[PDB]
Amino acid sequence: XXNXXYX
Amino acid sequence: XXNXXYX
Ligand SMILES: *[C@H]1C[C@](C)(N)C(O)(O)[C@H](C)O1
Ligand SMILES: *[C@H]1C[C@](C)(N)C(O)(O)[C@H](C)O1
Ligand code: NA
Repeated sequence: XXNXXYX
Repeated sequence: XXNXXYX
């Protein structure tokens, strides 16, 4: 990944 | 805020 969130 | 990211 490498992105974040939170979903 | 409250959500995340990262942009
Ligand atoms: C990350 C933060 C959030 C968007 N507030 C959440 O709690 O709904 C999610 C489950 O985790
Ligand atoms: C959060 C993580 C990321 C999406 N990889 C980024 O480094 O581009 C952003 C600036 O911070
Ligand atoms: Na904030």
